Amino acid sequence: HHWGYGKHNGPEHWHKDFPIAKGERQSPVDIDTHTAKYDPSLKPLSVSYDQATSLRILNNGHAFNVEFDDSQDKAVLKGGPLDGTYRLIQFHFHWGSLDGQGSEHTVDKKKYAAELHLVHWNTKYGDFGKAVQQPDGLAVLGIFLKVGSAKPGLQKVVDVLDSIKTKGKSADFTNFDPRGLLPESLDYWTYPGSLTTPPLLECVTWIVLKEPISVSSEQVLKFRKLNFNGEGEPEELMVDNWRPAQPLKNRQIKASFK
Ligand SMILES: NS(=O)(=O)c1ccc(CCNC(=O)Nc2ccc(I)cc2)cc1
Ligand SMILES: [Zn+2]
Repeated sequence: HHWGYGKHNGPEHWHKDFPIAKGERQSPVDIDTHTAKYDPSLKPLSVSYDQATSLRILNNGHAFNVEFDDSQDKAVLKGGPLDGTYRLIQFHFHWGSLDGQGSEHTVDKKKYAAELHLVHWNTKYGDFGKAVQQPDGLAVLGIFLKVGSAKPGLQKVVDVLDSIKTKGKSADFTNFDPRGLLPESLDYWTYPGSLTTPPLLECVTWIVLKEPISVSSEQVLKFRKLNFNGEGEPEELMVDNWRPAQPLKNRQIKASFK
């Protein structure tokens, strides 16, 4: 009876196995755009993805992860609110059953169709498993998806999903360039938070870009053909794999922009 996104094992149940679910810095949150304050001390974000080495795509039963070689400093995130160098390890998405829901963060209570998470770990902690035990261990770059024009740089991901339909399936996924998933502007909001899935560790500096990317209805329909189940189990479509907004508590969301 493992955690998931059903009526019986969904986000309102997670606190029984993971009591940090009711903690002081949980994610996601609603971004109240009027309450977020410009922080002129933040720096421009530095997204350095030219040497990124993708390896594999995995259906883990919760989402799909595009994994990177993080055994050297290739694809890194620096600057903004961050001290030091964070290495890209994987990206994944959260999405809805309908275009009106699917994001984890919200903006003035608006839900987007989906949300991309580019996950990075602080190199001063040596490995990803040590980094998740630290309050500044991870930096997750969050990007909203809205339905409209196709995102050409997403299509290579869309086209491999038939090969990882079910939980535990993986496929080789080399030479994928994550620069093709970024919007034009790197204007962002930032706040201290958590992983949005169990184990819900409070180890994330969240960096959420203001500018959504556009994907087509056909691209997101292909996400919704994935399965939560394993092969040879009853088909359960992988949709609504999002955690709703959590209390802000004693936190301030800072804006990089006026
Ligand atoms: N949605 S999100 O961006 O906030 C997000 C959710 C979850 C994760 C992965 C968490 N995995 C983990 O804690 N690692 C781990 C490693 C080694 C051992 I031994 C045990 C556990 C990444 C990003
Ligand atoms: Zn995520």
